[PDB]
Amino acid sequence: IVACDDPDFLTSYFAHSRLHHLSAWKANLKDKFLNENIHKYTKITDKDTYIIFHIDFDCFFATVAYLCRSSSFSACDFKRDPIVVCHGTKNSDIASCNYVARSYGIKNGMWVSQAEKMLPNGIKLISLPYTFEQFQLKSEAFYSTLKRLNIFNLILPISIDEAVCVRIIPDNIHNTNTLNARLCEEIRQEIFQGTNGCTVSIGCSDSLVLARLALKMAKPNGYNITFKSNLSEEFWSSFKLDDLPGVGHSTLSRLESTFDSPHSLNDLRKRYTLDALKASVGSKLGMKIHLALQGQDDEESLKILYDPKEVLQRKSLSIDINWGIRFKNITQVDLFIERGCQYLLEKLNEINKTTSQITLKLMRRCKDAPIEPPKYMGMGRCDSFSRSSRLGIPTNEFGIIATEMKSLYRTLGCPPMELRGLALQFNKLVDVGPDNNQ
DNA sequence: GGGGTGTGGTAG
DNA sequence: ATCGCTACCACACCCC
Ligand SMILES: Nc1ccn([C@@H]2O[C@H](COP(=O)(O)OP(=O)(O)OP(=O)(O)O)[C@@H](O)[C@H]2O)c(=O)n1
Ligand SMILES: [Ca+2]
Ligand SMILES: [Ca+2]
Repeated sequence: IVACDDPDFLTSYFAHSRLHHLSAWKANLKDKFLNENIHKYTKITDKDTYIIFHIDFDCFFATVAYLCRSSSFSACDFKRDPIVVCHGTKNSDIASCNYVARSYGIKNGMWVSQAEKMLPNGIKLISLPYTFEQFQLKSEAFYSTLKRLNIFNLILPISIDEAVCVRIIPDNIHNTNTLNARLCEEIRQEIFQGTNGCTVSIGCSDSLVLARLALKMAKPNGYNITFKSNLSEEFWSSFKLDDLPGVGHSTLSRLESTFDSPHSLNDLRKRYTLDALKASVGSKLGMKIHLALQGQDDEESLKILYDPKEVLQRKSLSIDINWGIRFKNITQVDLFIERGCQYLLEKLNEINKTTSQITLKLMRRCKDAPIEPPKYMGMGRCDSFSRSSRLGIPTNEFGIIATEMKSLYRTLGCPPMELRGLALQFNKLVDVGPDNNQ
């Protein structure tokens, strides 16, 4: 057991945190794309007509954890048992659940306690541990397979288990659904063989947004080809409002209040007006949704195709720790901040950059919230506070950055015992060139 | 027109 | 028990 005032805390927390792993994996995939394309002119141009193959592992962690499960779980049956991946037994996040579990209403991100209550009597939830290294190994096989097939002009990493793959179609060639179905089946089979049993689904379209929706439609373990010319009421009727990219719970709530609780993208499509949309959810998001309901990408989303180097370049660096934060005094807080600064500066030096601006963000227990919340070591209900500072001279000096971070904490006034979370951010990064003469 | 801040949301 | 991360866009409200 490692407490937050123990020097090993950051290492142990990050070693256990699937959300840390996900961000670290995504960051590494981005750096790798940039390094492998340092000299290639890697970008779709306006001259190209393209097809999007949006490819994603089905129940990634659950699939891999099951395939690599220990002897204690040998008799577990992936097609018949409800399976989740999590650390704990009660207020522990379900990071992944298989589709048997989803058939009972279980969803990623539920707590185990919640998920158990959805099972009929006699049916047992199987909980598998995380297998972080094997998650990474399976992803390696995935990305290696995509490259080996030599059918994509551009392979864009989205995450450990997801990529957007672009095929340019010369319009001396005649693309067909049959050719695209063959490609989907090739991809699916080769990844199945290369991952030793993981399944991917695939959405295939002529827009990013349609490929994403097609992917949702294809799951589990299938593919869906829906081009703009194929659109129909049957298609839009199949989606919830938050299936749209950019629509989370808060945008969901807003659209439901504004448009009389639409229950499908078809409902929304028939009811909205661009102007009422913008008023509900904002100008840019409103325009994005409008275009999405036409099967069309917005300018911002298209940047990944036309300048992936820029989109995938990292522009800030941070850590967030909002679990296990229980400090008795300001000395221990300050030492934790210093440990976080050290960790961040290692990351900053690995990419050979300096920072010109930093931010400290904290979570403070709400005045009326229990000191020990429902989730063990959780942040519980908090108020958030943030403050930033320009450094003037770009720097990677620990002395300067750590002192300023600790000062930022001081200015926010949070008593150490009330602290429940901390985020440390380098907001602006500056390249380090060969010329460092003042 | 240019600049800034803290906050909020979504992704994956 | 249990590991509630992190990047980046968008916005509302300030300055000139
Ligand atoms: N609340 C959540 C939701 C997602 N995940 C993780 O985020 C990654 C991507 O999840 P996603 O693709 O959205 O879901 P899958 O579990 O792969 O299921 P599916 O794609 O078939 O819907 C997976 O490693 C998953 O474990 C998580 O840790 N916490
Ligand atoms: Ca997935
Ligand atoms: Ca994914």
